Amino acid sequence: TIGIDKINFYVPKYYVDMAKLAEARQVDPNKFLIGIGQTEMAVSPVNQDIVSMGANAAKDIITDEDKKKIGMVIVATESAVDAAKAAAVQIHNLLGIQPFARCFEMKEACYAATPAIQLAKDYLATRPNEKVLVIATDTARYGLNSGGEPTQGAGAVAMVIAHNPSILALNEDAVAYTEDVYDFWRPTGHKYPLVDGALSKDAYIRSFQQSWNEYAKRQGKSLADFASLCFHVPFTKMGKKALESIIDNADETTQERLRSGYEDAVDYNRYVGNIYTGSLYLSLISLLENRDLQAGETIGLFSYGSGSVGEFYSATLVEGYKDHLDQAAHKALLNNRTEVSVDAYETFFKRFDDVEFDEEQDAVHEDRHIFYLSNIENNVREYHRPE
Amino acid sequence: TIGIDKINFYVPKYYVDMAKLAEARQVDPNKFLIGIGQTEMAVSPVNQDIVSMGANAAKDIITDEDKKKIGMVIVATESAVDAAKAAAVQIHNLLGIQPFARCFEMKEACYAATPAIQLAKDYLATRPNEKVLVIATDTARYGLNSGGEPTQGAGAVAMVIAHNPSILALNEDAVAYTEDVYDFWRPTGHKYPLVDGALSKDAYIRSFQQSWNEYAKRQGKSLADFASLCFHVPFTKMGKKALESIIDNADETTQERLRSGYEDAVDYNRYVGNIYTGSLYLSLISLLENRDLQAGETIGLFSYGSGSVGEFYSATLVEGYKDHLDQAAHKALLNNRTEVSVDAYETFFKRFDDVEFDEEQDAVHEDRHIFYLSNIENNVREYHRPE
Ligand SMILES: CC(C)(COP(=O)([O-])OP(=O)([O-])OC[C@H]1O[C@@H](n2cnc3c(N)ncnc32)[C@H](O)[C@@H]1OP(=O)([O-])[O-])[C@@H](O)C(=O)NCCC(=O)NCCSC(=O)C[C@@](C)(O)CC(=O)[O-]
Ligand SMILES: CC(=O)CC(=O)SCCNC(=O)CCNC(=O)[C@H](O)C(C)(C)COP(=O)(O)OP(=O)(O)OC[C@H]1O[C@@H](n2cnc3c(N)ncnc32)[C@H](O)[C@@H]1OP(=O)(O)O
Repeated sequence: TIGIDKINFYVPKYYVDMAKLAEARQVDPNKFLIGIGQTEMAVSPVNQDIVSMGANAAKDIITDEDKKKIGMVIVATESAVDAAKAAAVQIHNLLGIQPFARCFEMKEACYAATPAIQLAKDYLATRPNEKVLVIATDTARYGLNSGGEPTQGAGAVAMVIAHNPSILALNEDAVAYTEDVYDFWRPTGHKYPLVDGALSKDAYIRSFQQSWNEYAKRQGKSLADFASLCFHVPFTKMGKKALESIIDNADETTQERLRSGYEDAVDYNRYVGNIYTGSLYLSLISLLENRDLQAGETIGLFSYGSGSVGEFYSATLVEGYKDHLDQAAHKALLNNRTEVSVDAYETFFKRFDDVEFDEEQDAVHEDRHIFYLSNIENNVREYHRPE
Repeated sequence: TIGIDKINFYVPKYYVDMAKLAEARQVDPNKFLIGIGQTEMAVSPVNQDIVSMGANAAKDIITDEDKKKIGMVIVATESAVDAAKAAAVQIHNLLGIQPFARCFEMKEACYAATPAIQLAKDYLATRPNEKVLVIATDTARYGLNSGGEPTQGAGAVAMVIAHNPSILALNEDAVAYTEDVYDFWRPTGHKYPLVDGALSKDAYIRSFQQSWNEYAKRQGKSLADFASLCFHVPFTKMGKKALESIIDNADETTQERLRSGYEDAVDYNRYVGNIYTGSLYLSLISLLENRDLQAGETIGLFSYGSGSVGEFYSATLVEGYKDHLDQAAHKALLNNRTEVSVDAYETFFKRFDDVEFDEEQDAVHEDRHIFYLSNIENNVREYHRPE
């Protein structure tokens, strides 16, 4: 068996209340709270870039034996800080992983972490003694008062792929679907994405339907075979709509089960926002910790990336996986964050666009036990490492 | 076995003579002709972006039947035109490849095409009826009157990976070496890379030495076991220096063989320049066509990417591979190119920086049988397709 042996996520220590943003934005809060289904939005302090966030997600799950057995570090992102250098090189360094490993990035909007773990599995096929570290790290920024602003978020998800995994076994049924469309994209030079809101909803659902249909055809399966589905989450309601568009043909028992699983799946996401490549996987953690799925049961996953590329595959829960999750820590991570006014949020957002450091505003003193961008000198990013 | 079944490259129809650039830059021509080992530099017309170049390199080697079997289209590049949408999506569209395929970019300077074909191989282990299309496409631009300018170039290399390859079988002996260093990089926003000239030379050589040494140890092999070696080529002398720093230990017969093989390997690169991710693979085509290696003989390859990541692996020639290469087309591609003065060159260059269209300067009417960027409306690139 080969699959997700360890998994974890990290989000920045700040967040803005969606009800507060709605008011500040002069809109019905329920448009956010219910309409798109988001309650709290992660706010990025300058001392947290995709590298530090990435390192932070991975630090709590990487052991010494892991550092010795990891043969590849893959970073999925659409929030790259370098046009050439893979953020995976810095993370590999910060984490102290053994030198003889491949380090690179994969890019395709919100889709990239999927081909990373899937190809990681393929790589491990004949390497039972090796492991692979996949990191999804991104900052979803649309710009103040923009259409996509309410769906913004930032964070990272780290996954350790290996043989005889403790949590999930990746099955051999993945099928991808590519369709050239301009629902969302970010031409070089643009700080923020260009987006056709309505079309992005249609593109997502179509990609999901095509992928699922072909999957169902190739594997001779139906929704009833799944304990629960897990989707890429730009905002909780997006996946809800996509799910609804196909479960009508399913039985009432199946409809109730998948509808319930979905809620557990998007529990964490509601308090973070879109984290691009990591959204699906943050949702997977939420599902694994908020639901009591039994070992042996199968989960169906749909990965999406605007542009667009979609993919559906399954994974089976390993015996005793509950003993390898960190629900308490994750609950704490979200709860122990500090709320910031819409005003402060906008200040943070502006400073971030220019990487304007400020140990006081970012409250750098509090981050003694984590990785953070401490400074940029001579176009080189420097990082503080967990004391 | 699994490996490179088909391989081809494309470079733009323009080039500037290096002796000329030397005069213009008020330097001794030999500094470029001999010093760095470059004779003709590829010049990018605006109507050729990484997408059109990529498609052009691939169009000649994929049959209608292949479009049905290709399961993944991976593009390696550090010259992306979108921070989110993978160029692999547009190419997949332009080539008419079947819809159920993964499309994405891999990024890590000039190293990226290597993990792409290597993981392409692992992916095919389970799918004997599928193929994988890997495309290295880049525009090495340092800036007029810059240190790196003499090593500039542009082009793309397409490789079809499949079972029972017609040209080269990729062996299972690859070993990568990562080391966080700032020899070359390009922070988001910078049109041109930042580079530590000298340091980049030491970084390249160190990565090759550390990669080879470990490879030799793990495989219990030595330079004498190789018919020839192939290296990433920023400029022909760079590989020469790297090879020389390691062959001293070898016997006279091995040194003579590998020195000759190297010259055949860099024959084409001398008239094109650095094409980043595609350099090593353009060199592989040069070696395959200019040398007369026999079936069963083994080639040693070193892939490098500033940042840095290095990898050494081997490949074994397949009987009859010569009949699967397009030496004529290639020889013609380089020779049938049109020359341009250092003046025309600099105008082309400045126009490229802002994608300033001009069907007269770019002589678009001559490109009826190829793909090319014909316009950009509403931030969306449009392309002309082979008549
Ligand atoms: C998300 C949109 C489209 C929203 O755009 P919007 O105009 O701000 O909000 P809306 O007008 O479209 O409607 C919001 C929802 O709330 C409801 N509503 C209305 N008023 C109220 C009220 N008072 N109380 C309760 N409910 C209310 C309303 O009915 C609607 O529900 P729906 O009709 O869809 O069922 C926009 O912000 C946007 O473009 N966001 C970003 C795009 C995006 O996330 N796309 C989703 C799929 S594409 C994807 O996931 C890929 C992506 C985005 O990650 C890119 C990548 O891969 O990198
Ligand atoms: C870039 C990537 O893709 C990643 C990599 O491969 S990293 C390794 C390669 N690095 C690069 O390609 C970086 C880009 N290029 C550069 O930084 C620079 O242009 C360069 C380092 C390639 C050359 O720098 P330069 O200062 O312009 O020329 P310089 O270093 O002074 O010398 C050029 C060579 O010609 C020789 N030379 C000088 N004048 C000469 C003349 N008139 N006749 C003949 N030879 C001459 C020099 O001796 C030197 O050779 P050696 O190093 O073997 O002695």
